[PDB]
Amino acid sequence: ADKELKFLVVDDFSTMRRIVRNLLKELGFNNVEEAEDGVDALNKLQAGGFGFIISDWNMPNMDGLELLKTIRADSAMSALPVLMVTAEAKKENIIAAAQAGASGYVVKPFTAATLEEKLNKIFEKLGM
Amino acid sequence: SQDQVDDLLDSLGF
Ligand code: BEF
Ligand SMILES: [Mg+2]
Repeated sequence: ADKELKFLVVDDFSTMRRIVRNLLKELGFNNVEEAEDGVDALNKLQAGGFGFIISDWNMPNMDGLELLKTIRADSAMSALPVLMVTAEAKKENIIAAAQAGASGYVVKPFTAATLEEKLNKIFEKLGM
Repeated sequence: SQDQVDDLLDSLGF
């Protein structure tokens, strides 16, 4: 996948966003912006050019599942890769992610190696 | 059930 792919990292906890941005940087992905919930995310996305979303599940105003469904049903953004992040792997939450079109699913905390594994899975499926 | 979670994740390509 292109090193200059533009990521949006979405989490209501600024420290978690910083950590994810830093892991991306460690992998060579320097083109990264941040959003603090699903509403903030959609605002940022209007600027265009975004190529990959990493979103937390639990956020105020619009949560990660709500954001994912919105992106997937959007006329312009429907095929954007979205990696969902959760605090705990549960059947119900995984199946919810699957039904909504999550490109990937990862439990926090995760290492740069795990992030790379999940990104590569998504890139492979999408032919990126 | 943890095995069911791992199977589920694998089946989804997650
Ligand atoms: F708030 Be996220 F689901 F960790
Ligand atoms: Mg959160």
